[PDB]
Amino acid sequence: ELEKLKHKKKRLVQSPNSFFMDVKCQGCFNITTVFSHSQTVVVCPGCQTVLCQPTGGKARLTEGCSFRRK
Amino acid sequence: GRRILNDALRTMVNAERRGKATAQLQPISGVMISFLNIMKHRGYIKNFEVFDPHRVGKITVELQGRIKDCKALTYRQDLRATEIEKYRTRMLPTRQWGYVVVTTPNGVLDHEEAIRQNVGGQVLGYFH
Amino acid sequence: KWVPVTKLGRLVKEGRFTKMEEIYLHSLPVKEHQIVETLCPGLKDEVMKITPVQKQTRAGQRTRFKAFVVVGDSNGHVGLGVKCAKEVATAIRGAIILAKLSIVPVRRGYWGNKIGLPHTVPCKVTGKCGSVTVRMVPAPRGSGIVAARVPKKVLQFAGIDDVFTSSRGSTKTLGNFVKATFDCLMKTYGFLTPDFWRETTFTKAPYQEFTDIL
Amino acid sequence: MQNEVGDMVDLYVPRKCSATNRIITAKDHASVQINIGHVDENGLYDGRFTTFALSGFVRAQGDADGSLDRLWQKRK
Amino acid sequence: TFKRRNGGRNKHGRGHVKYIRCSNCAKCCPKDKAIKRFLVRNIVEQAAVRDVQEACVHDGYVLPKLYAKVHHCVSCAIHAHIVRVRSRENRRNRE
Amino acid sequence: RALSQKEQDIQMMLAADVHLGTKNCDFQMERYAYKRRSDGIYIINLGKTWEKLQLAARVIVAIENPQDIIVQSARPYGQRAVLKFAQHTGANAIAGRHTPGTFTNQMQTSFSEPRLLILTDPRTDHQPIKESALGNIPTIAFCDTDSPMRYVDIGIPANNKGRNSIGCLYWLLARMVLQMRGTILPGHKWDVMVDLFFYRDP
Amino acid sequence: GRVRTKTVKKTSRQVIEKYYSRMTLDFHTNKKVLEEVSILQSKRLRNKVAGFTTHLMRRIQRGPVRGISLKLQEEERERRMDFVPEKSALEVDEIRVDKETMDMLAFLGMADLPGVERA
RNA sequence: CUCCGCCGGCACCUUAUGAGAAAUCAAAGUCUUUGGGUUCCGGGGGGAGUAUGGUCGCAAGGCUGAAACUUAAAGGAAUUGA
Ligand SMILES: [Mg+2]
Ligand SMILES: [Mg+2]
Ligand SMILES: [Mg+2]
Ligand SMILES: [Mg+2]
Ligand SMILES: [Mg+2]
Ligand SMILES: [Mg+2]
Ligand SMILES: [Mg+2]
Ligand SMILES: [Zn+2]
Repeated sequence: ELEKLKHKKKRLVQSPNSFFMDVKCQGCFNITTVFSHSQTVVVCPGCQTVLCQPTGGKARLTEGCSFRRK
Repeated sequence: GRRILNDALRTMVNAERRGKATAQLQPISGVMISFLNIMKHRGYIKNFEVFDPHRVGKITVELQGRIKDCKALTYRQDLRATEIEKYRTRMLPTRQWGYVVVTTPNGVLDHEEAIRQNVGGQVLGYFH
Repeated sequence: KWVPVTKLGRLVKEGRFTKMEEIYLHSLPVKEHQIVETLCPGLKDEVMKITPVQKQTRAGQRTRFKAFVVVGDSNGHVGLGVKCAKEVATAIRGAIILAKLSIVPVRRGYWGNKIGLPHTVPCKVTGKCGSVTVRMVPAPRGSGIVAARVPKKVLQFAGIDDVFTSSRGSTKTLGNFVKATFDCLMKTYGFLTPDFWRETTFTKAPYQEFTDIL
Repeated sequence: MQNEVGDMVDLYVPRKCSATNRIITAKDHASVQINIGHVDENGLYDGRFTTFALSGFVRAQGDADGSLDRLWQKRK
Repeated sequence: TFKRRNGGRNKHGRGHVKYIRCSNCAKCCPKDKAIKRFLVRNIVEQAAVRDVQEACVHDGYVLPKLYAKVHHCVSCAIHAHIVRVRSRENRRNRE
Repeated sequence: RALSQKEQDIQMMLAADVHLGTKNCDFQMERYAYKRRSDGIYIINLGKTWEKLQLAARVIVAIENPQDIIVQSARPYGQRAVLKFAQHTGANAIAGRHTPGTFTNQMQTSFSEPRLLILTDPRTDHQPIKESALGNIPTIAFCDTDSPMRYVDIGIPANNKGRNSIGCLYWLLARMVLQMRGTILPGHKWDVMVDLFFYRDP
Repeated sequence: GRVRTKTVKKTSRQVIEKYYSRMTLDFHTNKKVLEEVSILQSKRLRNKVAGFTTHLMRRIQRGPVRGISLKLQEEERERRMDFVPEKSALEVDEIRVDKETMDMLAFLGMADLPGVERA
């Protein structure tokens, strides 16, 4: 079906395009829940690594930081 | 800038005039559903569905190809059981078919049921 | 004689068509006027206007005469023809033949009660030509035809007895007035009424029933 | 339609477009009537066909092809 | 009657466009309306190229071209045959 | 087992490059395009081409007198096709320029009253299409993915702009017409070869 | 100005059609032949019509031509127009396709089709 | 840089199933089958944006704004000619 291409509000039942994701850096393999369109520079409490970047759209993760939609 | 039951009925006239089989009315209300029930019970539309994603609502109507014009009388006049006759002469194509929809304390209903039940009200629209 | 040049003309000459309604049902283009003159025995014609038009040239102004001819049995068929020619008589003759070619059905209805023979237009109907718009509204029986001379003649040849007419625009332009009236009559059959709701049972078209003969 | 004494007083009940239910008037020369034949078995044709009518409105929109495609998909 | 759909000039979404002076008569004509031609022409025409090509000291000398961007008002462009009155139908052709 | 007739037609039309469309797609022809490649050209659903070919064939066969069918091609690649199609099915071919007034001018010497009309391409044969809308003539056309669909009833989606496609489509219409008429009996044996339909460049 | 008018040109073609065999490429003999088959009201008309037929034959003897329909060349352009090869050049054996073509063929269920393979 | 899609702009091209007196217009469409909401504004041509009163301005002038009288057309779009 072609609703996935339609605008966020113009679908038969409106739904968001964003997601929360479980993200993992390299130096501290804990898992942090972060939002695909962040708006903030976020650092994991343990390792103190900068974790994602605010953009105009979905946040830009940093080098080698795995994530899973969830 | 919105006063629904005009967008619904005019979307239906446009869709029916293009020969579409499905029409979609974005903002719904009980008034619109009650109107569409009169339409169906008199035979001018097929069945229709409410799609509630959450909000004001949404409905899809199945067009049977027999409706010619359905419009609203915005500035809903006050309409007593004696001047029904003159509105239907001003607004319907003949004495034989077509209905004027009136909202009355006994519900929303067509002018003929209004004559039988002897109640006036306020005019909402017409279809024929 | 005739020696027709169309399939319909051939089928009419062999006499396998009695009324015009089997040509109306199939929307067939009628290209020869004799097809009408057999299928409609008593068709009456009338000249309504002769109008001189002119074109300017270096030598002077060249005049031509345009004739308006309404034809119809007063039992539900009317046609309108307009023809421009260098001489009034040939303009009239061409207008008769065009008016016969244009014959259209007009459905009649009842104002309030379905007693007797149909007398009015079925429902409110309108027509436009140029700036002229003509409205025809059902009238009670015996109420006459409330219309100006031009639409009154057109409606009389149609066999409609009672009707309330209203008009707007430059009706003094008789061309557009008469064509608006004709256009109003021709679309009495194009309105979808609940007695037309019944599903259609199709019939073989005349080109297909008489396949072996042609 | 019907006189009140039972009689039928209209002449020539018109055809209706099989896609839009519009009336096909006497002077609508863009309408067509299609007879598609029924294949059954050995020979694969006898004089059995189903008929569909299309008015000038549909044919002029271009939607005659889609409408005919969808109306032929009815099983009997 | 309205001759053209663009009003005779190329202006959408603006309110004001700066004018330019006609190259022939100095008439003020807005930039989007003037007839603008970019002429890349040679220093001498081909009847007199070689009797300068043989008088070049250096081998491989290329004679420059003159480049000029010339604006005309409507009147001067029409009168100088840069643009011509066209028919009603061929007026719409922008090619 | 062997291959069914549908499979063999798919094979042949795929050999004749029928499946290969153009860069653009008319929206009314969008119900027939499967997908678009990085080249930009669409690929046509040959199963839907075959289904429309069946529908067209059943419409053609029901004509009791085949001389009431006019087949037509303005392009040079469709001459030899529409001639042989007319010669094995018994219809009336007119190849090349179409004389305006053939369907609406009764006093013309070139005047016909066709019950059906078949067109190689809605784009180049637009004059007979316009003249049809004045004479209640249904029309079958071979429509590429850029073909305007105004006034065409049955459209066979296909590349109509190639030398082998036009020939193979007309060959394959003719085959079904003969099968349903019964002149070709059940069993795929029909002896006229598809090479008859491609045109010959002198 | 020696443009031949409609009568001469029409009559020239229409006499070429009726007798191609009895005409030839010499003007004078063609004059005589044209005097033996048609009724013309002036010697000048005859000389003009024969002059237009003689080079019409020169170009006919050269190659093809417009509306005149010669029998000996309308059948010869039919005898070889119903022409067949030894076997049909459209063959289903090596018909190679590109990704989306087998993608559609898998859509139809004819995923396995003898003679189809990727580019 | 290339391809695809979604919002939002300035526009453009093709087409009536539309509208219009037409020129034209994808909004100038959804109008005698006439009713989504709201503000301004017209009522034959002149006299006349004049006279007068008020008001704003240094001034030039701005806003508001008649009457007597006069007149059978003035005017819009398109066509054929010259
Ligand atoms: Mg001017
Ligand atoms: Mg802006
Ligand atoms: Mg400005
Ligand atoms: Mg955009
Ligand atoms: Mg007034
Ligand atoms: Mg005034
Ligand atoms: Mg003027
Ligand atoms: Zn200048």
